[PDB]
Amino acid sequence: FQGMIQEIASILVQPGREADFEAGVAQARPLFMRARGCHGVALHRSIEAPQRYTLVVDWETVDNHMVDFRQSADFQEWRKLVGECFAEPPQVHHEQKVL
Amino acid sequence: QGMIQEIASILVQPGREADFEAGVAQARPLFMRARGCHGVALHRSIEAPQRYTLVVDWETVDNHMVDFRQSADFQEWRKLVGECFAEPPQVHHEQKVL
Repeated sequence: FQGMIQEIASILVQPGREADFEAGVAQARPLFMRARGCHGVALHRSIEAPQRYTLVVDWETVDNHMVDFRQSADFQEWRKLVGECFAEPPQVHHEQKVL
Repeated sequence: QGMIQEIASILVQPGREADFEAGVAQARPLFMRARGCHGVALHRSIEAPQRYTLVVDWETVDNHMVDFRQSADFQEWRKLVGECFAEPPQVHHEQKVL
């Protein structure tokens, strides 16, 4: 359907880097808000696996994320802010709300 | 201490997607009446159209994993959507940080 999509990024943080990561996302959040077609950024943490987090980003289109955001210098700044926290590259997919 | 989300990753069998979506809409009362439950949303993957994420809001994890799981309505839920599944759903719980 025609409307918003959500990028879902499943992140695994290196043991002990969780506070650093949260701090980094908090600081990096404005990079996303000012990205073309971005209407929101939220960070969730797993209860069962506390090193695992989910970034949920609201995009108008998937290309606003995968083309526009990914080719911008703000992506390079996001990776400078939180990249060292990652245990491996996040698993990223996109969703649409059905109900 | 506050609201938690159940996150259920579901893989639907080929062609059963509209049936599953139907059964989720039909199951909305079962959730609404479950103890500690404050909402249900359904998301579908763009890359993998047989994959859905069910996001359910609970006061506590036990509301879901003890109270809801051990109730007749869990069984009613499974009767409504269970034959659409390709394998057993992967379930975890999250809390909002930012």
